[PDB]
This record gives sequence, C-alpha cells and structure tokens, in this order.
Amino acid sequence: DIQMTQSPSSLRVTITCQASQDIKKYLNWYHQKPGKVPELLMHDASNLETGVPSRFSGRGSGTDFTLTISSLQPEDIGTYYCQQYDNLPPLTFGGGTKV
Amino acid sequence: LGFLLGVGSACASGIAVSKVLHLEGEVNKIKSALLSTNKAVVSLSNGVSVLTIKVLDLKNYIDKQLLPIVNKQSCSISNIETVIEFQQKNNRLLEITREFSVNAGVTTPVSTYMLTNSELLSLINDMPITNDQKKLMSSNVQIVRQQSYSIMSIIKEEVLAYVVQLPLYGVIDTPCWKLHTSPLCTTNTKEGSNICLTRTDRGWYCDNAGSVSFFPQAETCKVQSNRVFCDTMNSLTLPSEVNLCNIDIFNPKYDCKIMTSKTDVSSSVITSLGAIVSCYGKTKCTASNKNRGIIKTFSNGCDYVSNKGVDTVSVGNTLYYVNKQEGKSLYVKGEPIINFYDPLVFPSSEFDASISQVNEKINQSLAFIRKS
Amino acid sequence: LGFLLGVGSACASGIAVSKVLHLEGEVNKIKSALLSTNKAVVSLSNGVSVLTIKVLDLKNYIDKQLLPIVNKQSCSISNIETVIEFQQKNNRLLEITREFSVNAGVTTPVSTYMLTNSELLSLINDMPITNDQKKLMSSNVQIVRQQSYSIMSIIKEEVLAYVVQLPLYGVIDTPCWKLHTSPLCTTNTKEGSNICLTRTDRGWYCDNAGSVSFFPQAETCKVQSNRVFCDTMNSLTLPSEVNLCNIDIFNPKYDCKIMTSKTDVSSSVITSLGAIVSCYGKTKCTASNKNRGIIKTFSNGCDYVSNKGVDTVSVGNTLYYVNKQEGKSLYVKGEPIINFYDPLVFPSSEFDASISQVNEKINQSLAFIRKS
Amino acid sequence: LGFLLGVGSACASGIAVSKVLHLEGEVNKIKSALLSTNKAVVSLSNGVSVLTIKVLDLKNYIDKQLLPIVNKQSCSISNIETVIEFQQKNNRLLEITREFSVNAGVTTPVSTYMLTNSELLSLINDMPITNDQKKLMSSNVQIVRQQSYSIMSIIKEEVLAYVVQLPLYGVIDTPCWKLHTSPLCTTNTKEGSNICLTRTDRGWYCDNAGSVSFFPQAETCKVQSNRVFCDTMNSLTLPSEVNLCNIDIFNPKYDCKIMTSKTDVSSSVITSLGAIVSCYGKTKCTASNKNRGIIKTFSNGCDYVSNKGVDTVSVGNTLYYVNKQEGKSLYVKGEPIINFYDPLVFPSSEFDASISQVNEKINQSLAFIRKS
Amino acid sequence: VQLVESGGGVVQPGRSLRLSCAASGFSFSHYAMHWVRQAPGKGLEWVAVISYDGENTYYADSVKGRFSISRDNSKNTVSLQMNSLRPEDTALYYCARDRIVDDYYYYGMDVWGQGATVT
Amino acid sequence: VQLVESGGGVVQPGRSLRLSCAASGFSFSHYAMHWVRQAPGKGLEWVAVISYDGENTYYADSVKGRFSISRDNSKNTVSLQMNSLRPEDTALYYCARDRIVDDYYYYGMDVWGQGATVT
Amino acid sequence: SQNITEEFYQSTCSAVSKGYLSALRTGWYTSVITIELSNIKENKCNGTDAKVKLIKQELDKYKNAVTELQLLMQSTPAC
Amino acid sequence: SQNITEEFYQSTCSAVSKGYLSALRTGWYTSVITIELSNIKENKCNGTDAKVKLIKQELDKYKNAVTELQLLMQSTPAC
Amino acid sequence: SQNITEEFYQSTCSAVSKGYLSALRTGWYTSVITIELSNIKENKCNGTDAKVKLIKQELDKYKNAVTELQLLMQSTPAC
Ligand SMILES: *[C@@H]1O[C@H](CO)[C@@H](O)[C@H](O)[C@H]1NC(C)=O
Ligand SMILES: *[C@@H]1O[C@H](CO)[C@@H](O)[C@H](O)[C@H]1NC(C)=O
Ligand SMILES: *[C@@H]1O[C@H](CO)[C@@H](O)[C@H](O)[C@H]1NC(C)=O
Repeated sequence: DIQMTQSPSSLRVTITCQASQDIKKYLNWYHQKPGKVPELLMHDASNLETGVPSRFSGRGSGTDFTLTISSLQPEDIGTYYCQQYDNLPPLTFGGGTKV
Repeated sequence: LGFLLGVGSACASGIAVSKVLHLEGEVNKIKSALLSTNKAVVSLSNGVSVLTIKVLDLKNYIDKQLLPIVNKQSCSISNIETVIEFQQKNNRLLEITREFSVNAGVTTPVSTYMLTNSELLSLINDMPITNDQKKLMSSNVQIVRQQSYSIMSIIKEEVLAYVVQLPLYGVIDTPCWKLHTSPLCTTNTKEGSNICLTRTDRGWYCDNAGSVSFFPQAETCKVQSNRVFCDTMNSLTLPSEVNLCNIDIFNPKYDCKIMTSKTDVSSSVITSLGAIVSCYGKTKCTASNKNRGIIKTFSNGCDYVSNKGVDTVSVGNTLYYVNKQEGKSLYVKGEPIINFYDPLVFPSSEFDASISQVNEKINQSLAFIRKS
Repeated sequence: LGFLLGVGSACASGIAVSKVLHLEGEVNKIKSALLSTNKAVVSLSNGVSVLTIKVLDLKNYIDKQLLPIVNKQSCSISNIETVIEFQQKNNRLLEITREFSVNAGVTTPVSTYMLTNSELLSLINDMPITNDQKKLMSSNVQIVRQQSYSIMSIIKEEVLAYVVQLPLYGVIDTPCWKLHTSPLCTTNTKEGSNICLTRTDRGWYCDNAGSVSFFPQAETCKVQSNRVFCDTMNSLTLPSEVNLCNIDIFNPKYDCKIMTSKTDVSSSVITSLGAIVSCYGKTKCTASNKNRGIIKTFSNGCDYVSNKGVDTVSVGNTLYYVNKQEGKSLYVKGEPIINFYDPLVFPSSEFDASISQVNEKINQSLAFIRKS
Repeated sequence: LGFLLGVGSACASGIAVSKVLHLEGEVNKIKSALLSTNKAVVSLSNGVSVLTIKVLDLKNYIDKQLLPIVNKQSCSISNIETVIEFQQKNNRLLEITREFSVNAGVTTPVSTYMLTNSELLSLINDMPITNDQKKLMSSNVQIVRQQSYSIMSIIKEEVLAYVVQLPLYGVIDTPCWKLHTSPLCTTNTKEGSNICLTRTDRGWYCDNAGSVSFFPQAETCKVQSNRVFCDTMNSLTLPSEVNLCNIDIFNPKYDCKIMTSKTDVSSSVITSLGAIVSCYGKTKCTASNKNRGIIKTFSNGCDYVSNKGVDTVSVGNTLYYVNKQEGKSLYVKGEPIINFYDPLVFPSSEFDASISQVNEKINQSLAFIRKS
Repeated sequence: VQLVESGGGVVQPGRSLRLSCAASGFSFSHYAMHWVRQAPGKGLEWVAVISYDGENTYYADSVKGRFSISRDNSKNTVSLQMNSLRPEDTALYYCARDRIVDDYYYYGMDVWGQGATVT
Repeated sequence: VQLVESGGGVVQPGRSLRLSCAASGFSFSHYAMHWVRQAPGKGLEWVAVISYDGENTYYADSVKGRFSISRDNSKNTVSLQMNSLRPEDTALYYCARDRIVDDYYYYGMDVWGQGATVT
Repeated sequence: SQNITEEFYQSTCSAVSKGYLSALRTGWYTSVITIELSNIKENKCNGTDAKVKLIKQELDKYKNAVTELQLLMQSTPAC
Repeated sequence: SQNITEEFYQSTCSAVSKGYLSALRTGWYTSVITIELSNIKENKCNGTDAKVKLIKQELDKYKNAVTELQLLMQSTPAC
Repeated sequence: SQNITEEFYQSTCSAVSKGYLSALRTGWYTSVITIELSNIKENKCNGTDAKVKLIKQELDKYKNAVTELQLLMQSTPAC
C-alpha cells in the first residue's frame, strides 16, 4: 500500500502532494463541489479532460506532483482530491483541501 | 506442408459450359428462352440446367432511337439532355471489355460491373439449394463474390454471353479448430550444443462427413469471427484420430508430424488470443501495454501471454501487435517434450519426419553402437 | 524444384533506357523527331534505335482555345457542350497518374489507358522482326499485353514520356510436352511400414536450339489450346536426354530426380485429359458422371481415368472437376517401380535426390552390414 | 530460409481501433469534435489519441439544395449545369464502395480515392514524430501509400468513418547491405562424381539498435537507389557477428548457413552491379555487349562480370539483362572452398545445415571407419 | 449516461445489506465498476473493484473477507453485498464507472451517480 | 553544345605545356574525351583518350610515357599534360567528344571544337 | 454461451483455438449471364454541330469495344 | 563521395553490395477518416422531363451505395 | 491430324501430354511513348456563372495531376 500526503490541507491556489513510493506519472486530480458528484479534472497529471477550462495545469515528477491554478474563479470552489493508479489494483485517494 | 496437397483445375466447370455454347444452333435457344423475360431456367445441350439473366438491355435505346437518325446524312440531335443520358448507359459495357482485356478471359473476383449486388441476390434466391445455404450466402455477399469466376463464352449471332461461376457451400456448421506451432528448443550457454524440433501440421482442422479435413495453407482461409469460408480444392483429408495428437503426443494410435534442426531463432506467433513468444539465445523478449509500457519480461524457453491487459509483444527489434478478440484462454502446465531425447545422438536434419520415424533413427543408431 | 533456377532482374531493359532520357539535351531530340509526325524511328544517345509515338495530343486544345480565355479576368464560356467535350479529353490523362500513383512507377500488365489496343497493333507492325512473329502477336494481343512493363521516364522540359517495354518472341513452333507426377506408394495394412517416393521434375519441357528447356513453375505458363507463352527468365536448361527418363527410368545415360518420404496421402492430379487418382489408406476414391452418378470405384494404388464419359473425380471429401479437351489418351500397362526396393533399409528422408543417389545410399547401408 | 521467421497479424492495430468505434455513445464524440473544423485531435475511449479529418462534406449540398425540391411531387430542376456538378461530387462516394465490395473490408494499397495525395501530406504534417521522419515520409508518398491499410469501421448514426492505418518509420540512416549467393560446384568430366554446397543466408542485412536484422525474402523490400524501405514484421534478428562470415568463412565465432546437393545447374544471379555467372557441365556461358556482340566467354566454375561495358549475360538459352547503376566494384582473388572436402564421404542431402554441422557429419563418418 | 443506485436505510450492526446500482446509456459490458464511500464531511476511500469480465476482484485491504461484489451483464446491473456491518461504515457510498474500455488494469473513475446511505 | 580549349603559344623543345578544354551544354560526367592533333595541311592522328569515370586511359603507341591526361567532373573540364615536346609536335590539337554514353568501349568522335596550337 | 476459447500446452508449445464454424466450398454452380447489344455498320451522317459530334464519338467508342471483344473470344480461357 | 560499392569473394562465390540506407517500419499509427453523408427516405416527385430524371436516377445510385455499404459493416474485417 | 495426346505410364505413375507448341520470350524491345501536355500558371479569372466554374474546376484537376506526377519522377523505378 502507498500512503499519500497532500499539503496544504484545508487552506492562485497551488497544492502539492507526495507519495511513499515512486509512481511515474499515475496521478489523477478530482474536484468535488459541496454536496455534488466528484467530477474528474485531469488524467495522467498533465492532460486535461473535456469540460474544464485551460486555467488548470499540472506538474509531475517521480516523487511529488503539483497542481496549479492560473486564476481563481467564482465557480471554482470546493474540495480537491488526488488518486494514484500504479501497477497493482490497490487505489489510495488520501486527504483533501477546502478551497 | 504445402506440397502434400493435390493440384486441381481452378475453373473446369466454367470452361466446360462455355465450350457448349460454341456449337451451332445453341445460342438461339438461349435467345428464345429470354423472350420478354429477364430470368428463366434453361437446359443446355450438355444436359445441365443453368440459370440465365438478361442484364443491360441496350437494344431498346440504340436501335429504336439513335439508329434511324445517324443514317440520314443530316442528323440533328435535339438537346444535350439525351447525350448525357446515353453516356451513362454506354458506361457499363465499356468497363466490361476493359476488365476483360487484361485478364485474357477469366476474372476474379467478379467486379460490381459484371454481376452487381442487385442481381447477385436475385441469382442466389433461385438456386436449387436448401433454405440454410441461401441464408448463409445472402448475408455474406462480399465473400461469395471473392470466390467466383467469370469467363468469356460467346459473342456469336449478335449477342454477348459470359458465364458467371458461383461457389456452392455443402458443409455448414461443423466446428473448425486451428493450432499454432512454435519451435520449442533446449537452452545451453554453449552455442551449437542445443538440438530441437517443431511441429509442422499447422493450419485449419474440421470435420467433413465422419472424417477431418486439413488446410495446410494458413492464408487461404477467411474469418467472420465465427466462420472459416475455406475451400476443399487444396485440402488433404486425415483420419479422425488427429485430435488425440494434441493432448497425447506419444500415443501409438496416430503418429504426429515434426521437423528437426540444430538452430534456434527468437520468433513469435500471433494466435487468435495472445502470442506464443519464444525468445532464445541472447535477446530481450517483452510484452508491454499501450498505457504503462513494460509489464512482463520472459525468460528463455516457450511462454504464453494472453491478450487481456497486454497490447504489444516485442521480441528483439520487431514489435508485433496482438489481436483483441474476447475468449477464455487456458494454460495446461506440462513439461517440455524435448528433454527426453539425448543431444549426443540425434537426427538433426529433417524436413518431413514423424515422432515414430525420428524414434526409429535414434533406436537404430543407439543400438548399433551397443554391439561391441 | 523452384529454387534451382537463377534469379534475374524483371525489367532492367526499361530502366536502362529511362536513365538515358535524363541527361541534358536528349529530350529535345525526341521532340524534334515528332514534328508534325506521330510515329517515327529515333536513335537515342545510348546507341539503340527505339520507336516513338505521340499519343494524346492535348496542347492543340488547351493552349489554342481555353488558354486565352481564362487569363482575361472576365472569362465567359459560351455553351455547355464545350465543357463536356473537354472533360472527356482530360479523362485519359487523369487515369494514367491514378494508376501510376500506387505502383510507384512500374506497371504490369499495361492497361488499356496506357497503350490502347488501336495503337498496340500499330506499334507491333513496325517492329524489326520477321513476318511470322508479327502474326503471333497480332492475333494474341491479350497475352502480349500481360507480359509488358511501363515505367516513368521523364516529365522534364514540358513533355511527358514513359517507356513501354514489350516482349519479343524468338523461338516459335517447337513441341512442348508437360508431365504430371503422382506419389505412387506401396499398400500395407499396418501403418508406418510403407515406404514410397515421387518424382519432382514436373513442369513444361520443350526444345531450345538443340537443347531442352524446363520451367519448374507450373503456374507461370499460359495455354491457348496449342501454345504455352512462357518465358526463359525462370527456366533451367537440361541435356536433351531427359526424354529417355520417361520411358526408361533405369537408364544410365541420365538419372532422374526423385524425393522420398514415409507418409502417404490420397491426393489427385488433374491432367489435361483425365485425372491421376491415387487413393491410399482407408478412403473412398470415386469417378462419377453428371447424369448417372457413380460409374467407377478405384482400389488402392495409382490409377488413371480418362475424361471421355467421366465428369467428376472425388477423393475422400474433395470433389475435383476434370478438364474437357479432346485428344487420344493411352495406357501403358507396366508394373510399379517401388516393389524392387526393400522396405527394411531405405533413405526415408530425401528432398532433392536421384535414382543413383538413393541407390548409392541403399548400396552403402546394405553392403556395410555384410562385414560381420 | 523463409520458414524461420515468425508469423504475425498484418493489420491488428486497426481492427482494435475499429472495434472501439462500435460501442454506444462513442461516434457522437467524433461528430462533436469535427464541428466547423476539418482536422482535429480526438481522444478515444481506448486511451489512444487518433487524428481525424472530415473529408468529402456532402450534407451541405443534398440536404440544403436537392432535398426540399424532390419532396414536393412537382419537382423541376432549373438548368443542366446543376446536374453535371452534382454528378462530379457524387462520383467519389461511389468509387469507395466499389473498392470495398470486392476486398471485403480491408484495402491495400490505399487508393487515391480513399486518401488523396493533397490530404496525405496534411495528415503527415501533424503526426507526433520528429522532424526527420516527416521529411522521409513527405518526399516518398508513393511508398508510404503502398504500405498502408484501410478498414471499413462504422456507418452508424448517419456518419461514415473508415480508419486509415499509416506506417511509422523508426530506424533511419543505418547502412544496409545485401549479399547474393551462387552454387559453386567442382568440375569433373564424369557426371555424378561432383558435389557442391551453396549458402542460403541471402537477403538484406543491416543494424537495428546494437544488433543486425535479416530479411530472407528478397522480394518484399523496395529500393530508391539509396533506401530499402523494408519492414521488420517478417525479419529474424541475428547476433552482430554475421559480417565476419563473409570475410572469414571458417571462423569459430559464428557458423554460417549452407545447403548441400549432388546436382549442378548453370544458373546466374543478377546483382546490383553485374552478374554472378556460374556455368557448369556442357553449356555456352557468354557475356555480350549491345553494339559489338560477343566480348567474353567464361570457363567452368564461378565467375564475375561487371556492368561496365557489358550489357547482356547469356547462359545456355536464356538471356539475362544487367542493371546499369554506377559504383566501384571489386574482386577478391581467393580459392574455392569446396576443394577441401573429400568427395568420397560427404553429406549430399542437406536443406538447412551449417559449416559446423556438415563438419561434424564428415568427422563422425570418417572416424567411425578408422576403427578397424 | 447516468447510473443510479438504491439500498438506503438504517440497519443495526449485525444485519447484512445488498445494494444494487443500475446503469443505462453507455455499453455496460465493456467497463469496470468501482465502489467508493465517503463519510459526511470526511474524505473518500475506495472499496472493491469488479472487472468487466467478472473473474477479477480486488477488495480494499482494510475491509476484506466480509465484502462481496457481483456483476451481471444480461440485466446490466452491479450488486455489492455486505455482512457484519460495523459502525464506521455509516457513510455515503458511490457507484462509479472507469474511463478505459476492455482492460484488466484500472485507471481511476470517470462517471459517478447519486449515492446511497447506510445506517 | 560547343566546347572551347586554350593553351596556344610557342615554346622551345624542352618545356612542358598543360592545356585545358572546358565544356558546356551536354552532361560532361557521362561522356569520354578524345585528343587528336593535325599538322597544317597534313592528316589527323590520334592521341590519348580518357574514360568517362577516370580509371582507364589509353595513349597513342607512337607517343607514350611522356603524356598525361586528366579529367575533372566537378568543374567539367579536361586537362592534357605534356613533357619534353619535340619539333614534330607543332600541329593543331583538337579536344573532341564521343557519341556513346556510359560505355567502356570507344566509338569515334561526334562533337569537335576550335583547337589550340603549340610551337 | 462462449464462442472462442484457446488452450496452450506447455509440453509441445503449440496452442489451439476452438469454437469456430465451417463453410466449405464443395462444388460449383454454373450460371449464364446474357447481355444484349445492337450492332451498327457505319455512321454516314456528318455535321459541324456539337451535340451530334458527341453522339458520333460515343457510337464509335461503342463499336471499338465490340470489335476489340470480338477477337478476344477466339482464344480459349486459361483459368 | 561514393554511395554503392560491391565486392566479390572468389572463395565462397558470394558477392555483397554495401552503402545503402535503412527505412524500417517499426510500428503503425491509427488515423480515422470521417466522411459525412446525408440520408434520404424516398423521392415522391415524378416527371416526364429530362433534367429531373437525371437527378432522381443519380440519387437512386447514391442510395444504393449507402444501402450496399450498410450490410458490409456487420462482418468483422479479415486482414 | 491430332493436336493433343496423353501417355500414362503405370511404372512411374506419371502421365505426359504431348503436341503443344512453344512461344518463348527471349528478349525485350524498348518503345518510348510520348504524351504532350501544356502547362498553366494560374487562372486569374473569376465568375459566379456555372459553365465557367466547371472549366476552372477541371483545369485545377488537370494541374494537380501534373503536380503530383512531378515529384514521382525523382525516385527511380523499383521493378
Ligand atoms: C526400440 O523401440 C522399442 C519400442 O519402441 C523398444 O522396445 C526398444 O527397446 C528400442 N530399442 C532399444 C535398443 O532400446
Ligand atoms: C552396388 O551397385 C553396383 C552397380 O549398381 C552393383 O554391381 C553392386 O553389386 C552393388 N553393391 C552390392 C553390395 O550389391
Ligand atoms: C574433428 O574435429 C576436430 C576439430 O574440428 C579435430 O581436431 C579432429 O581431428 C576431428 N576428428 C578427426 C577424426 O580428425
């Protein structure tokens, strides 16, 4: 199992998350509105899925992954989540902030 | 095993019929049958009962409209709307002679200009066959049109007739299985000290009236994800005990076919579900996914990798792709058959041998030494 | 026996010429020759004397009529029948590039668009050959158009030229004979105790200037009911004593070619007149008519059935058809050659052997055991 | 050596994608991406990122102009020039179905109608590759169009899509060399007393990431006077010491491949510069020029003749033409290798052997006699 | 495109509960299905994955042995079975879909739905 | 189409002389080059010939060993080198082209030019 | 329930896929296609008009196809 | 300076030509081509004119191509 | 009198058919075909009329065929 630490918990907004092992680029970023379904922002930590603007961006590395926002928008509030999907099926989400 | 099958005439049932239209007083019978009727069953002078069509009636235009005009020395066509209409009608007839001018008489596959889909279905519907053979070829027109020949028959007595030869399927709904062979080989550090063999009877097997057919050519067979659509012109029959060879190699009921050599190459075989990767010597054999890269590394010897989660098998420098059907694979954990034989004495040079035949050669050579 | 023939360049007599038009100052020579003359003999810088044509004169239309109009900023074509006429003339030039865009430059067979039939007869009529070779190609245009290559030569200096390479027949009217071989095999109830062999020197034989040619490829030859129309690129010459092998197999003047294996399959060969049916093991070999069903049932061993009254030969599950030519067949009632050899000691594995070579192997093995 | 290469699926990376367009809710994604945009990058449900185009927009004509008219029971088209325009636009769609009606779904090479030349350049320019592979592909369109597959994918939801599969060249600018082999034989007056062997490792050799590839099929490779444009799907890799076999045949680092027979034929091999003429027995082998006739007469045994001043090599009755490239040939004056072996004891029957393997057979057979 | 699930209510610890999750729109027989639960205000955590074919299953390490997941393709529904429920399972579940087709490897979630509540 | 050569003048016997012959028009890298000299009013006689590629050369038997001929394809020029000229070499030279392309056998002359004079 | 299934034998290193269905071509069925065409001797009418020029051009092209196909019938098919 | 060069070995009677360049096809690249076509139910309008007759004839030919291609999709490609 | 005749030998089980005639292709004969085409720079004239539109469309097709054939000459034939 891989425990995942995401900081700063409960804080332009930039969030950094680390991992206990070396996962190459297997990071997904989730955005959950308060009381709504957690729509998925981006896959493989760099590619943005359809339905989100170009404000979001991602930086990946062997050890740590960083999400950056170009600028805050009124409809850009809620908690954020991270996921790793390494070789084995075990998936770990981890903590989440409150933007 | 491509040489063991018999050689036969491709189209000898079409040329035989065309040789009947050439005798005097025959083509008039066909014309009389097609009197104010497109499709009608006719009986030839040979004794067969062929089915005839009257495609592309062109006399009703040129003879009725354009002939009285151009023979009056002061011809005058009314409007351009007639010329364009006439050019379309006179386009099918040009393509027929254009396609016959390069193949010298015999055409394969029959093109759309010759027997279009609108008339092929009308020709199938009135063939003298059962209610299942019609169903099979009605929904697979693009295959029965790839195994059909057309032959220039006659142009005599002011009429053009060319015979179209269509396939007729006799055996339907019997299980065909196909086996893929790989050259299993023993592994040693010192090159030249390793002997090995490989099975040769690869291809398609399935039953035909209490026996089993066998097509050695793996490329002369089609696939519709359930059917084979092959032909018996290039197939050699075998006794129905050939199925026991796959599970019991050392059975005495029926000996299998093998070939032997003293060389090994890292070559793969792409099966229906997965690849039989076989890397030998000093090579890097790998099976990788399309989203995660390397996920498996094989060792020396035969190995099997399924297509569930594996999308690319790489051996050495080549990069084979794997088919993506859906079927339940299986693995029978056995032990290699090569370890029984002694590498000291071995018939290393064979091209068409058998398990028994190779056994006899070792039995003779090993016992001959044991005299004194 | 297809690997014994030498490999040669398919079309190296056309690429050599096309490499000559590329040098500076050569294309202008061709243009001057075709000054108000369609067909004219020209001499290249290589030293050869090629024949040239001027097909599809297209400058006389676009440059004279349509060019002054479209360059005036207020173009206005009068009527629609001019547009339709222009589309037909430009149609041929489009088809040439379409057919050249997928073959990468070399085309075979030459299509009707490339060298039309109305001009190929004019190109043949002025070749430097005798009066009998011309007649051969004049009545067989559909064959000489199947053994011809066309190549991109040059498009430089505002002209399009492509070399057409036509075959030239040197040897006419010498008797070609062809032999068909079947694997005669001994019959025994106990499987695996039967040895047998088959001749491999099958193909087309005929004389060539005091010798005999031999094409081992049975598919690269045509038939017009009297001619063969083959080529010498894939043939190997033999001494003129090969004809003695057919009648005197055990002659010492010239040894024949055989191959040996310890397996047998009921396989037929469809000859020009009848089928050499050879059924072994436990199979039902039959020859049937199309109006009376079964008329003959063969026993184990080689057998011959004529085409006079037999229209279908069936072996096992396959149903071969029989050619329907007309000629006098004959039967030589001899005795099988296999009964001489002893099944105990035999060179079971051969792929390219001879009567002498197999005899030596038996002679060595039988005499060696006679020491003690 | 054609059987030693592995067999793989020709087009299995296109059928996999075509199976992805079929699941529900996918073809709507493609349609939405191509909204007022011809070429765009789309990501499928398989995780891949294909590139899509919107060729032949036809809804803008029929739905806008011809649809409101023909559904009024009193249609009336204004002028004839409207019809002629519509026939040209509708002509391309007819040709596509004609090409699919005989190939049963898979077409190769891709014709101009399917993916035109004016578009294939725009499709190459946006492929995620380097800036050198693009240059190689952009100047050799007529070759990359001969190695491309197209598959009928889907016509569901009122839109027609067919996947075009293009080659991707990975290894560029590494030196490829090719060797030609001839069956050198010893010359004796008495027939049957002469043996010989010939090398079977003919084909294309060149490096691939620290190793050497080998294409045994000499026909499935192109030439542009500097490039080979081969494919790794039908090639077997070898250790990098194969080049030492050419200069040192008897080296122990890597054994070469030979085949042996006791028959000799006068067969030539047309190389890139000249011919390896090898005349044996009693035949007249000759090399002649096109302006002076006979200029050279070879003796028995292997011989080499360059293409400088020689324009025709004749052996027996055949007449091979010689390629006319420009390069510096060379002659290494060695001694024939067959003279070492003793014709008395010799493994005359081989099809896949080696220098060591034949050496072992002679070593065992000669020493076995030496007992007593 | 949406998929709905049922099975809400409250049960005393010690009673089993099997809740289903229907699906419409997308081709059900080509996707894998996940189950993720979330306590009100807390973070999401993953529980079990059923493969598209149905011969592969991977329960969460923290909660294993007392879980059972089943998949049916004829009625294109997925059912999750629990037993011996303990009071830290009182949360909101979520029946979600994957984003890759016909693979035995799993890459996140793509399509969610209105989850169910237990206890 | 024409080709021009230089190198005129008078030199005492014992002085070397290298005269060139430029070429324009025809593709020079595919043809052989000949040198022939003619005394005023006398008959033409043959001198060395250089092959098109440049490893084959044949000098006249009467004058051999003291002659050198060079060919360059980059500047498409041909140069003839002489040493120890003797009084019977006073003639008009001619730098002429062949009439066959890419052959190692030589067949006459086709294109001539205004030659130079020596001594 | 299941169509395709494949087994792999480690002993002989030769897999086998079962579950297909057969369709074997046993015999042929002859069918004659008849095309009716009208022969024309020669067009005697001339004219500088455009519409008639197209008709005479196509009729000549029609005659060539029949004439070309006339000599192709003489040789027997090669098969 | 020189591209092609060939050496001949008298000992083994096997010549080799050196100096070419490689272009090896390693992998494939999928690219989807989309063609947009508009369906039509059936043309109810008639007429004895000529220009309209051509349009109805060609639209019928367009419809047959779509119908023929409709049944060609069910079968899986054979490669 | 008789053209085709076939012999069958029971001893070697190999039949032979005699009486054919030869036609062997010994050498080739080169023939050059010249097609004359006129180049065009660019059509500067516009117009909303229909008859002119067809001519400009076809002339563009003519120019493209020459353009695509221009780059095909550079590569040598493969044969
Ligand atoms: C030869 O084979 C038979 C049966 O396969 C066996 O009984 C016999 O022992 C073998 N020969 C020797 C010398 O072992
Ligand atoms: C070997 O062959 C020769 C002639 O073919 C024959 O005279 C001799 O008897 C044979 N050897 C034996 C041992 O019979
Ligand atoms: C067998 O070969 C080895 C090395 O190749 C050689 O030393 C030996 O002498 C050979 N055997 C005989 C009997 O000469």
